[PDB]
Amino acid sequence: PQVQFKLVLVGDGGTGKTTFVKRHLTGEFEKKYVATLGVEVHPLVFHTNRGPIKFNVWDTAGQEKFGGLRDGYYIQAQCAIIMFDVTSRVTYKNVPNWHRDLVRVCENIPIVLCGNKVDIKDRKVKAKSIVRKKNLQYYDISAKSNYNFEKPFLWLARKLIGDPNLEFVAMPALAPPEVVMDPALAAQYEHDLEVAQTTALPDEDDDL
Amino acid sequence: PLPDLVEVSSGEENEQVVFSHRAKLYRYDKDVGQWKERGIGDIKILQNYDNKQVRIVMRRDQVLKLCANHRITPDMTLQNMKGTERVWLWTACDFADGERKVEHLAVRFKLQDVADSFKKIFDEAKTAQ
Ligand SMILES: Nc1nc2c(ncn2[C@@H]2O[C@H](COP(=O)(O)OP(=O)(O)NP(=O)(O)O)[C@@H](O)[C@H]2O)c(=O)[nH]1
Ligand SMILES: [Mg+2]
Repeated sequence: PQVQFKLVLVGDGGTGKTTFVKRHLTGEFEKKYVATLGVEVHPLVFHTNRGPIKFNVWDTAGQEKFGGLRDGYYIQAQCAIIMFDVTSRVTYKNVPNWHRDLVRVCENIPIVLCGNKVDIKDRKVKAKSIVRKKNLQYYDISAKSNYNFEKPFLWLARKLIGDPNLEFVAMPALAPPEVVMDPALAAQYEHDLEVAQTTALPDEDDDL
Repeated sequence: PLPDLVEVSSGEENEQVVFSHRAKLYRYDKDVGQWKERGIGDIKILQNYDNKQVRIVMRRDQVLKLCANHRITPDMTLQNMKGTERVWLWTACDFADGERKVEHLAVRFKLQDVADSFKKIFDEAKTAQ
């Protein structure tokens, strides 16, 4: 039996909750804001030096009209992440409300507060005005630059397991099979690659 | 209760690293017709000592998860992206997600001599098999 943990992800719209989870899932960076409806549950597995641990992330909706049954999604939650946008003070002003709603249901669960979009230079919320609970923890993160994007899961893992020296470790890379295709199907993928070669890469004009 | 410690086996113990450098990997999504960022980390060309077989392996920074694990065959070739430089495209049968997925991949390098070095080692190793 594997070790699982229910993690609820809350925060205002456009803060980057879904972008963050997708980054962890596929390594992609979603540029569009596609508002989450109700909740979406995504499993995240991390390999640690104390074995693999799975996070069942309940990605909740931040807009009230799309909220569905939010407070119900917190039931039986074992940890949580609250996110906001450091370029938007309103998203930080509502952090105490998200924290309140969470504790009302889950009481003393470990929670991580994440100030996202620190890659944007016109920062309005400074980390000094945040920094102190034992179950609270703060990280600057950036889903776009990946800055500290592993720390919320690493800290939560350490707390839930009770091991301050828990480390993420390299994922085993088992020997891959060589796949042989008929020259016909190889050509069909060679054509598809040609078509793809006409579309540009998403970060072509970023800092890089 | 959790195993007090777990020894990690990379699966690369019987292989030689003939290339290793930091890079950015992209994967094309046929459904939406876009390239998507796939990972950032050290992309590695590995050759097995005994059977001389070659594969590409890549793990992502910080999370340390795989974003590439696929064999290189003598038939495979690296294409250039017309409008972009220091970037190599190729098609592979990847198992990073523990499943066979045919994927059109692109790798981006900061420096040209690293890209040229990656093309050189790619073509040497695939034929040496
Ligand atoms: N510059 C920058 N943009 C980011 C960053 N993280 C996310 N974004 C962008 O900000 C938006 C966040 O969208 P999304 O994650 O869908 O919002 P959400 O937090 O899930 N909101 P909701 O609760 O409505 O579903 C997207 O446009 C995404 O590209 C970041 O670190 N930097
Ligand atoms: Mg969302």
